[PDB]
Amino acid sequence: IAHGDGRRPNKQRQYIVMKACNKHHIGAEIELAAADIELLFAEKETPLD
Amino acid sequence: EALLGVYTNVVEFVKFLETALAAACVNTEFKDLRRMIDGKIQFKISMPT
Repeated sequence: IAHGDGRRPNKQRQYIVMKACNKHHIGAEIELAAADIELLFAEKETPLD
Repeated sequence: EALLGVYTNVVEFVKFLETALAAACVNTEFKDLRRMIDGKIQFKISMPT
């Protein structure tokens, strides 16, 4: 906005802004017993099995 | 010269229950004997006088 005092005039301006992503990683560890993975595949024998 | 015969055996299959030895035993098929710890037969002999 111009005005009538002795101040210098104002040229038009421009602003240029740069933004970027941030990478984030997540990890969880599960252990499964070897007998538990095995007997999911072993065959049915009896009602107690 | 030529062959005359090629002869083999057939194995005489004798199971436990066909023999008369099972008169001296009592046969029960038991699915999971791998799981048993102990057996137990419990007598209570009341003696008269």
